[PDB]
Amino acid sequence: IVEGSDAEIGMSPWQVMLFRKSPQELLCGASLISDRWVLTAAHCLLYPPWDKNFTENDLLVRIGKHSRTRYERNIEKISMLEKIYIHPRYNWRENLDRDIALMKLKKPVAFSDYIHPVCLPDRETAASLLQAGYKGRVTGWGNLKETGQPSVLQVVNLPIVERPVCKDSTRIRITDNMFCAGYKPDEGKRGDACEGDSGGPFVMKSPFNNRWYQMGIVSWGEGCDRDGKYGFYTHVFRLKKWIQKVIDQ
Amino acid sequence: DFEEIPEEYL
Amino acid sequence: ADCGLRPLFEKKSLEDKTERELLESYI
Ligand SMILES: CCNC(=O)CN[C@@H](C(=O)N1CC[C@H]1C(=O)NCc1ccc(C(=N)N)cc1)C1CCCCC1
Ligand SMILES: *[C@@H]1O[C@H](CO)[C@@H](O)[C@H](O)[C@H]1NC(C)=O
Ligand code: NA
Ligand code: NA
Repeated sequence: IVEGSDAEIGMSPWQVMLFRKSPQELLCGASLISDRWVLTAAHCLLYPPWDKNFTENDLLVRIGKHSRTRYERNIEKISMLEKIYIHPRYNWRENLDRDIALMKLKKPVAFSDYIHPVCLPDRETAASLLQAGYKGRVTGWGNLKETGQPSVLQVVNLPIVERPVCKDSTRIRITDNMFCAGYKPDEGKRGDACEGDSGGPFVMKSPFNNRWYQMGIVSWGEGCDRDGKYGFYTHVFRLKKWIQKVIDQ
Repeated sequence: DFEEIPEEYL
Repeated sequence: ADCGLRPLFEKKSLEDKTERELLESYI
């Protein structure tokens, strides 16, 4: 996260760290959607251009974290993966279309003050909140700059940008399975997700029922926090039917 | 620069 | 489900520092 702030304790209790067993490092962000299911970006697990192809046994999910590096004894819970599920039509070749993956935990995670699942939007929640100008929140332990590493979880609030403005900011082809967010150069305010933030959630707080909904997944960008550029997110509601199918097994 | 995690998690 | 309600915030009726910024954007 570039131009964000340190998160408050328990501010994002669905925040998940995808952790590589060897070498011991940060792989990606992710989110807790139930006691047994974790949502991430498919590119965190499968990305042939960079020789990325992780199997269940290659990583761990670390839930309830705040500090990036320290083992948070009596706070975080570390879980092993039973099974990975990548969207069958995930497009890593061109534009990261349908950049979504589900991960089943070996054992259910126990909820606490620091561990709690985020809601997934229904059709109406998605229609009422996914509007240009409406702000969402992105969290992660990713790069503080495009070319620093934070001590604690970072947070940034960013407005959803109009589809023509997203389309006009890049040469990459944009689909209905993605949206873009961030400030324009005229707005003054800054902020963006960056490398290491991938797979993390873009959330919004419903003004109707006061619950937090995950509307997006950190997917891609071209650089980080560049003027006239925007961060791209997987549109969660557009792929909810695949999500429901995998969970219903 | 990541702190060692308990052996129990493999 | 108790999804999206944070034990340290919504469950205690405490607001985080920037959530009002999100609400104010929902014009
Ligand atoms: C760090 C700078 N990296 C890039 O520009 C790579 N840029 C490529 C890219 O983002 N990705 C391929 C796998 C994924 C990735 O690296 N995600 C991390 C990331 C990067 C930027 C942002 C953002 N600014 N919101 C968020 C997440 C994209 C280049 C344009 C075609 C689609 C892929
Ligand atoms: C990824 O790895 C698995 C084996 O671990 C393999 O079956 C698959 O063909 C590999 N590559 C892609 C692009 O899925
Ligand atoms: Na374009
Ligand atoms: Na920008």
